[PDB]
Amino acid sequence: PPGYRYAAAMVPTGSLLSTIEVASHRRLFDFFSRVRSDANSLY
Amino acid sequence: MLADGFETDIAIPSGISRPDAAALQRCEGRVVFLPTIRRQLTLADVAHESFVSGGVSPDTLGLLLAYRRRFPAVITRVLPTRIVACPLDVGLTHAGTVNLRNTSPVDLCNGDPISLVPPVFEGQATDVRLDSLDLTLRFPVPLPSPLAREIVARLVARGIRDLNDLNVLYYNGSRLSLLADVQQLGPVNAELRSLVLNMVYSITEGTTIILTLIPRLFALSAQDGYVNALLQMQSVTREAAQLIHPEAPALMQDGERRLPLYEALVAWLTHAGQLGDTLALAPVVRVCTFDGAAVVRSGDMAPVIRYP
Amino acid sequence: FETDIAIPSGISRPDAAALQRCEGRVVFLPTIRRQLTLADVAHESFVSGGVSPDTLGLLLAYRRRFPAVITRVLPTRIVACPLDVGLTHAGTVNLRNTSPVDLCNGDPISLVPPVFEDVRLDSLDLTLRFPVPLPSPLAREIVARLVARGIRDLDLNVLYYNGSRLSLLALGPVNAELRSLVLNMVYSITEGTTIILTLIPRLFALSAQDGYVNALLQMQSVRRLPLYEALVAWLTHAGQLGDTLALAPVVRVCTFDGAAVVRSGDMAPVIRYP
Amino acid sequence: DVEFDALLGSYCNTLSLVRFLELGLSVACVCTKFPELAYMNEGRVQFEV
Repeated sequence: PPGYRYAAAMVPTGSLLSTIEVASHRRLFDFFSRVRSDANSLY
Repeated sequence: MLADGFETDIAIPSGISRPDAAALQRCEGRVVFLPTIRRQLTLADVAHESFVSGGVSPDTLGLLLAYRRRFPAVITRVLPTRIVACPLDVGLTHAGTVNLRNTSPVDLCNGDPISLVPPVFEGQATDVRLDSLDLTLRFPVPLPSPLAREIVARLVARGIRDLNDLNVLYYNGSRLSLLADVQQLGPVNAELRSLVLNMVYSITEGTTIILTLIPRLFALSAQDGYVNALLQMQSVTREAAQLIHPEAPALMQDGERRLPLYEALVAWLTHAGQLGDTLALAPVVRVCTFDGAAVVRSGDMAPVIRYP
Repeated sequence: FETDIAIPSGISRPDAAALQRCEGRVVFLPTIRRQLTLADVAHESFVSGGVSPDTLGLLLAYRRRFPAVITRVLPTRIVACPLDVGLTHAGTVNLRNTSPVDLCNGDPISLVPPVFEDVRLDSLDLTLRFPVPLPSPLAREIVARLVARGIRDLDLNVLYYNGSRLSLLALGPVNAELRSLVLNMVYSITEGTTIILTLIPRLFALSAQDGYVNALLQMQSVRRLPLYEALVAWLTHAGQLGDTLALAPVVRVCTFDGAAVVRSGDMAPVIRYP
Repeated sequence: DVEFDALLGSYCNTLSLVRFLELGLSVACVCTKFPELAYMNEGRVQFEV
């Protein structure tokens, strides 16, 4: 479970189209982080 | 045998972690049992979970008995996506040279035949486990040939004791023992029948003449020391000779035209001498080094050229 | 793939003609190697021990050594190819009989030490014993004859093959040369047929054509006597002889553009199992 | 006397050449190709909400 790279966000590839509750289904993803607002390990 | 070699491709699945992928790259030369000679199989076919019967994981003794129905192969190289082996029974490569790697507690010598044995030793049953796939890969242990006639003979003789010590060995002076464990009654009786068939079949009428030579040997071990250190301190025929005075039968039915000593020896070769192939498997492989040494060390590779 | 057995310096004139007469003959070496000395090749090379080895110890070394068939003989080096690695590339290598027995097409050929009756090089102080390439179905006969000869000591010498007659007797040394075989063949059988006789003590007592068959048909369906410690003294001993008296054939003759039956002194082309 | 046999012709197929993009299924793909993929282990994609 690697911590991914936050600067890939900083210029994104392609944007999503629909916001959902995301932590309802988790195991589609691997490194999942519920960030209550702007927090410690984002930096 | 084919001209361009014949290499099966045991497939590696998709999801494998880095603690597991570097655990298979240490499997460079091992012994891997294919059940058929399909060019494409899976690790779920190779591993011990395919080895089990209906739900009874067998002992070491049955693990002998289900090698002779499989085809032992040796890995030559490991890709990230598939494992390549070469079956011993079909054809080696272009070269006829496939590198092994000794798992043995005992080093080898040149020219000696290899019959493989399950991991019977203590502190030694080291199974390469895949965690992200939930498999155990039991790698058997290549040994020199006169060891494999001992260890198979130790285990079959042990199981007869349960049907009513022994587990100490010596080879090149290094003391080694074997694992004591309860043996299931099933496969041991498949050994006892495979004995007593090949044991009774070596008894021809001509053996009533050889059994009257026992008083000659027990007097021959008095004079020539070759026959003293032949019998043993722990043999049967010495205490057999001290109580029995045998004597030959009178005549034979039509015994003029036939040789009774000759028929007892032809039947002895193909039945009782052949016995080391019935219990264990066949010594397919010996070690034929090109430049290296008289001795191949533990944890080292060895070039290999085939053998009867 | 052709190795080299170099001849060391100082060869006399009859001896360059003596090695000119073993053109196509089977020789054992320790390890396949591109350069090798003749002193590691000769009969001296395994007289290790304090007695020169008899016919038993000859057999043991022949499974620990790798047989080679000599090609051309240059006066400086003996060029040879071994019968285990050099014959997948090059197809077929000639072979000369030293046998008293002729070869047919399609026979498999084992080797026997010279028990029947030997080039000596006195410039180099060694003998060169050579194996006898007889066909493998005779090998389980002839060795079984000669073992059966010594058992009489403590009719037999009749052999026919290919419409001919063989006389094994052709007496002094050969019976003494084959003492160690006779003293193991007897021991394995007498150890066998008393342990078998101890495990099931009735095997000589049942009525043969009436009740013993029921004792056979059941076997076919799917102080202290140190007995169970004495299986290992039998099984390892008997499991050792099953390789030595097997006499596995390296060699099968496939005749092509030649005579059907190759006689003594002639050459027969030879392939291994592919 | 006059007799004969005859071969009155022979008939073949054609293999239907199928582009994948001519199908109606080709929306459910994002097809960009790799000139190499065996030179790659686990690859990753990030989405953010």
